[PDB]
Amino acid sequence: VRMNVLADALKSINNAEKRGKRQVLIRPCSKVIVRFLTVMMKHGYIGEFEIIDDHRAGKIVVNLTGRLNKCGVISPRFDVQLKDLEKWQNNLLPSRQFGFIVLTTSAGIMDHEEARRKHTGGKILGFFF
Amino acid sequence: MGRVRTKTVKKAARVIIEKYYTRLGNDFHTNKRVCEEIAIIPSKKLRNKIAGYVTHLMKRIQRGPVRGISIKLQEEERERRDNYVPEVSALDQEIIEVDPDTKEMLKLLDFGSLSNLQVTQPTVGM
Amino acid sequence: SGALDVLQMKEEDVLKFLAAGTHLGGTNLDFQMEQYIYKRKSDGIYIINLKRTWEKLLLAARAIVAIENPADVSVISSRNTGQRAVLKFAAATGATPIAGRFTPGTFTNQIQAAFREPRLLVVTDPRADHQPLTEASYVNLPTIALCNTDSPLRYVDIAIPCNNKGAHSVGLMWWMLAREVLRMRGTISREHPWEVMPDLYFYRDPEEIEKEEQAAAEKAVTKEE
Amino acid sequence: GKAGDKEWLPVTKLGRLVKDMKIKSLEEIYLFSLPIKESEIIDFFLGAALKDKVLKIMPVQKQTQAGQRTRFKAFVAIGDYNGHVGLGMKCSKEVATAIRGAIILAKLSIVPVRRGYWGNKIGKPHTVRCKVTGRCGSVLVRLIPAPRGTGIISAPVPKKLLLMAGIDDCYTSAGGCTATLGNFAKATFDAISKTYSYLTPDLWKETVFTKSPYQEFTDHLVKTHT
Amino acid sequence: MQSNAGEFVDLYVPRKCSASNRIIGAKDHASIPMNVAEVDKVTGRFNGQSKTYAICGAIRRMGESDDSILRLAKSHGIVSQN
Repeated sequence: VRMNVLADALKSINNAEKRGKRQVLIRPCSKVIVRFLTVMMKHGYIGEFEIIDDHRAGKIVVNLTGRLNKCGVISPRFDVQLKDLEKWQNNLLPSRQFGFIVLTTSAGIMDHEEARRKHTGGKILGFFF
Repeated sequence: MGRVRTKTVKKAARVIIEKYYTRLGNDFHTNKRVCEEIAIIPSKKLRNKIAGYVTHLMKRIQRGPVRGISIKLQEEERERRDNYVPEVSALDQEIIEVDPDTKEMLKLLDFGSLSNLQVTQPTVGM
Repeated sequence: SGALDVLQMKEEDVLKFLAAGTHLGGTNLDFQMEQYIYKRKSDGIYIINLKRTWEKLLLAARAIVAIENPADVSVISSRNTGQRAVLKFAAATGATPIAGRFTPGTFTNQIQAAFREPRLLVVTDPRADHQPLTEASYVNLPTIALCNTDSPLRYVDIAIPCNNKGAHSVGLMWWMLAREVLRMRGTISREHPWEVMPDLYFYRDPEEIEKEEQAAAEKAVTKEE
Repeated sequence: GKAGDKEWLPVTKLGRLVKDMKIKSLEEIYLFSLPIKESEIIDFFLGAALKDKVLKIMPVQKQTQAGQRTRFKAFVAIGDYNGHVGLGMKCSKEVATAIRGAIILAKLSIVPVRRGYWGNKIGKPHTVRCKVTGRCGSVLVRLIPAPRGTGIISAPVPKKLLLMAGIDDCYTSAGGCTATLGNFAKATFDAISKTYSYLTPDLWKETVFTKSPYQEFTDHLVKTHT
Repeated sequence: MQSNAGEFVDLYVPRKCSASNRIIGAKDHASIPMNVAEVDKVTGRFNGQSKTYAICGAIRRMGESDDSILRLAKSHGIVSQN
C-alpha cells in the first residue's frame, strides 16, 4: 500500500535521531520530500543530503545532528486562510518564539513565516521544531 | 550438645592472634594465660572459650593462609610469589609463529618474518 | 600512530604478544567487538588484530597520565589471575588497588570506612567486576577495562582488547600498561630495556609456587652436596 | 555562657572545597552534573531565603498478627524565589522526625529551573521557556507558557511549587488520577526538571569544555583527603 | 539567552556532549568528562595542554561510547589508521 509516502518518511528520521545516529536511508523518494527537507536544512536542523538515483523511484540518505527534536506529519491536508493560522500554530508548536509549521501554497512550499509576508494561504503538510 | 561459638568469640579471637602471634603456643593452658595477660576477659568461662578457639585457629594458620585474618610471614610469601615466578624470565619463549590469515594482516602492516604455514581443515566441530 | 615511530609498536614487543597468546580470542563475539577482530581461522577461534590493540593501549595510558594526582586511579580485579598483576601495577605506579571481593557501596556511602572518590577505574574482565561498573555511573567515573571478544561493552568508555581467560596474556598486558605511563611521565624513558619485566605480573601458580620452591630447595641442596 | 559552633566537618571531597571556599557557586557544580551528598553545602550557599511548605502528612500502615503498625509519611517542599526548588518524601515511626528527615532530603535534591519569555522581551523572565510535560504513573502535567500578569492558573498542589520556582505565569492542565497527590507533585517536579534538558536554538552554539573543579583544586586534596 | 538589551540570562549555560549533541542536566550522574593527555610528539613525553571530551549517560549505558571516544581521537590524535 504505502498510502502517504511523506508520512512514513518522517518517522524514520524521528526514530533514528533518538537512538543516536547520523545517517539514515529513506525511500521511496518523492519530490515532495525533497523540497520539505530543503526548507528544514536552511534553518539548520539537518545537514547536506545525498539523493541516490535508481529508475524505480530513487533513495535518499541524510546527514543529521541532534538539533532536531521531532518532525511530524499532519494528515489529511487541511486549508488555512491566514486567520485560521494562529489557532493551528498555537496547538502544534512548543512556543511562539521558534518552531516552524510548513505548508504549500501556489507560491511554492515554504514555512508559515514566509507565507504571511506573501499573503498566501494554502494546504498544510507537517511541522517541525 | 550444640555449643556453636558466637561472633563475640570469633571477632576477638582473630584480633588476638594478629597482634600477639608470637606469644602463642599450641597448648590450651599456655594460650589461656597469654590471653589473660594481653587483655582482660571479664568472665572465667568466656576466657576458657576464647583460648580454645585461639588454639584451634593456630593449628590451621601453620598450614595455608586463612582468609579471615592476616599475619606477617604470609604477606612475605605473598610478595615472594608476586614479584617473580620461576616459570619464565623470557617473553614468552621468545619466538612464537602463527598460521595464515594472521600473516595477511601482517603483510598489510609491514611485517614479513618469523611465521609458519598450516591451513587447517574446515570447519566448526566438523 | 601520532609521532612517527617513537611511539609506534616495535619488532620486540610482537614476540611477547605472540608468546603470551594475546592474539587469540574466544569463539563467541559481540557486535561491539566486530571491528577489533580481523577474521576467523578454519576452527573456532577468532584472531584479534595486534595493531588495533596497540592504538587503544596508548590513549588509555595517556588518560592515566592526564590526572595530576597518582593516588586516585583506582584499579580493581577480583579474579585470582588478576590479583598478582594489579598488585605490582599499583605498587610501582602510584595508584590504589582493590583486590578480591569488592564489598559494594564503596563509591556511594558516607558511613563506610573504605569510601573513596577516584576519577578513573581500570578493571579486568567486565563479567567478574560488574558491580563497580554499575556504581561508576552513579558518581561520574571515567572507566577503562580489558575486554575479550565475548565480553560486552556497557558502562565503559574505552576498551583494551586482550585474550584474558586466565593466561600469561593478563600479566603481560598489565606490565605494558605500566611501562607506557612511565615513558610519558617518568624518567624511565629511553624506550630500551626496563629493569622490571613481565615475569612477576604472571599468576602465582600457589601450589605451583610451593612445588617450584621445593624443587629449587632440592636443587640448592643437591648443588651444595 | 559557652559559645561557638563547630558544625559540619566534611567527609566528602566536594564538601571540603566549599568549606575552604574555592567553589563560589552551585552553578559550577550543576555544570559538571556532580552529585551532592551533603545537606550543608546547599545550606552554606543559601539558608536565608529557603522556606518550607509541608504539603501533606499522610498515614500508611501494614498488617501483622498483632494488628496494625502505623508510620507517618510526609512530603515537604522547599525553594527560594530566584529559581531553585526541591521536594522530598520520607517516612518514620513518628511525625516530627519524619518531617525533619524530609527537610534534609529536599535540600539534597534541589535543582535549578530555566525561565523564559512569552513572545517578546522587556527583561526579567516571567514564565516557562517551552511547553513541556512530566509524568509519574498515569498523572501528567502540561506546563504551557503564558503572558505577563495572568498569574499561576493551576490546582492548589502545583501552585505551591511553581510559585516558589519564581514561575509567576503559567497555564496548566492535568490528566489522570490527581487525587493521589504523591504522584501529582512528583509529576510537576518532573516537568520543572526538564527545562534545562530541553534543547532550544539558543544553545546550539558549542561549549568550550572548561576544566573541572575536581581537576584544578586537586592540589589541596593531596594530603590524606578523600 | 538574550533579552532586549542582549543581556545574558539563565543561571548556568549547560554543556553539550560531543557525539550526541544534546545537553546534560543538573542531576545526571552517568555523564563523564574524559581527559586525554597530549604529548610533544618528538620524544613521546607528556606536554601540558590536554584534550578534554564529554559524553552523555545515554550513549554510555547502551555501549556506544567506545565508538564515539575512538572516532573523536580518530579525527585528531593519537590514532592514524586503526
